[PDB]
Amino acid sequence: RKLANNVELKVANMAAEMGSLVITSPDAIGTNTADAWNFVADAEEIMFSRELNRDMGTSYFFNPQDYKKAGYDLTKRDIFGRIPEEAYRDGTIQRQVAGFDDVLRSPKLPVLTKSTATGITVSGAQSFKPVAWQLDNDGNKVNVDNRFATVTLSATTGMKR
Amino acid sequence: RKLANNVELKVANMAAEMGSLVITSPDAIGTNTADAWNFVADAEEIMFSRELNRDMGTSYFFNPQDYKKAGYDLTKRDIFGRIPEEAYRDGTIQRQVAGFDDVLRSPKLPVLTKSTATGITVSGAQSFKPVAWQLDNDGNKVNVDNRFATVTLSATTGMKRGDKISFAGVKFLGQMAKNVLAQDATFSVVRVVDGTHVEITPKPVALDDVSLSPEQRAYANVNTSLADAMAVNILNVKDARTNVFWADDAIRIVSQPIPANHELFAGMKTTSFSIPDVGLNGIFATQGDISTLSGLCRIALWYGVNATRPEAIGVGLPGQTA
Amino acid sequence: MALNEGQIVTLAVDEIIETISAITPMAQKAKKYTPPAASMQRSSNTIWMPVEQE
Amino acid sequence: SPTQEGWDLTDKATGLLELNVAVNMGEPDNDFFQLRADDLRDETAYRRRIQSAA
Repeated sequence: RKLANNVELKVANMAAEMGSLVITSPDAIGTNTADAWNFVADAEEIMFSRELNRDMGTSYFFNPQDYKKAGYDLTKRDIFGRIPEEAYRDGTIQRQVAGFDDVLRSPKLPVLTKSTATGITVSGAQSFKPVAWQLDNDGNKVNVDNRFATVTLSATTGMKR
Repeated sequence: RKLANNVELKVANMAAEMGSLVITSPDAIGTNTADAWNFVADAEEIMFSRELNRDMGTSYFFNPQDYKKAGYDLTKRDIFGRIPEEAYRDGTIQRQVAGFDDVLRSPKLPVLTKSTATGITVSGAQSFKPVAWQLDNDGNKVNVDNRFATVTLSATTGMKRGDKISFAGVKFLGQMAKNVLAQDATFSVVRVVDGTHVEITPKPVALDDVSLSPEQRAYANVNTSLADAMAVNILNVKDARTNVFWADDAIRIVSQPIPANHELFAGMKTTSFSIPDVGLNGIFATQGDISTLSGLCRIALWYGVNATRPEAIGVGLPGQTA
Repeated sequence: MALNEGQIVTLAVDEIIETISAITPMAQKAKKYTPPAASMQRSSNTIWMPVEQE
Repeated sequence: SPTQEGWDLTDKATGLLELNVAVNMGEPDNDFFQLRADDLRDETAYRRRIQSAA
């Protein structure tokens, strides 16, 4: 049970660290009527506009605190349908909620600390070619990873992985 | 009826005293539109993140005051629907609320009085090692109870049994994955042994300290060890009647028969005596005295109450505003 | 005064306390596959993979 | 009934107590009127006040 669980910890960090798409809400979740839905539906919308391939199916993970505010947001509403009352008798938010094939509560999602970096400007003009490889040193051809790219800034201070 | 009515107070006190999951709230329950649900669903949130085992089922117990407000919260909503209308006809607030699988009124929950303690700090850095047994003089192996731990403090004055304290800077850990949690670790004072030393029912077993062997550090439920100057924060401030919730296997009632039916007692007539509802069994005995012509009658019931998992026991404290 | 006899310390092995219940939501979602082992050794334990063309 | 805990209870034997409540009765309420002999020619006004009393 311990070795199986340490595996879970690494997918929690690895996804939170390399995640590109960023949805930032100025206010604490659950402080407004639909904001718990708008916070999820923003995600299903952006990767639709961005033309991603979801054909394998999508997923969303709340942390235990925001999963509580997803139900707390849905319980305020005066009339009880089957969705509002299901939230009440159990804390369950429905399994889909605006387009994701499933929605879960994962306890081990890490916190992302703020960064103190300010006043950063890029250095000169910079362009990145979609190369499959490049020459180096002796001239032998070396693979290039599509994902990563190197940007030169004015200073790196307070920035972190 | 009275003997069966003492069992209930002993399970209600033993739970409210040793509950180590403390949910404080700044403002009175039911002062906001859903806050009756958000206070119950808050116990689900700490119960889930603390990694505890609920497999046998959980329960939540309202005191009669805060049960009315949970029902009064739910009546402000438009009276259409099954849940609002039912609350209206009978105070009842559904059996299951926010995951618990039970909810009840328990009129006998004790009041947790104000703690007059102030300015209390720890003295000296204190490690706590998990051990199964320890040596004793004459070199005998003696078992050790995993729960309780003794702490030296600056001065113990206004703090008593069942006071809920949280040290400044300590945090919970998810027990299996050892990740840090947002809640400060809470500890309930089981007993006071001196004007200095205090016994708190969880053992902190810090994660960071190096004196722990890898076997012991595996049991660490707290992120950092008690430092020297750390200030002890008293959680209970205003007086309010507690709310208690546990996983069903945390509390246990143990009992033994009284063998007064034996031949050795030839002077008194004794019979099995069954108490009305709880399900314990006692005995009934009477004997006369020729000198005074005054007979004696006695009803004996022998049992005991044990909280096995003080960390699974928890206590709500609504309306705790300084 | 009372009966004075041999003491016992008894421990019931079976009962347990069963303190911890794990949950592991994100390990079922991630894909799992075993790259070929013989080629994975002389590699740095790195394998490149193609991306759909445009 | 009180309770107490222990093995040796000797000399602590309790007594008995049981309490009382007494229900009491009040003053009678009345309706009291008179009529002259000339007013009895027709009882229409007399038989009404008996109902107005009830």
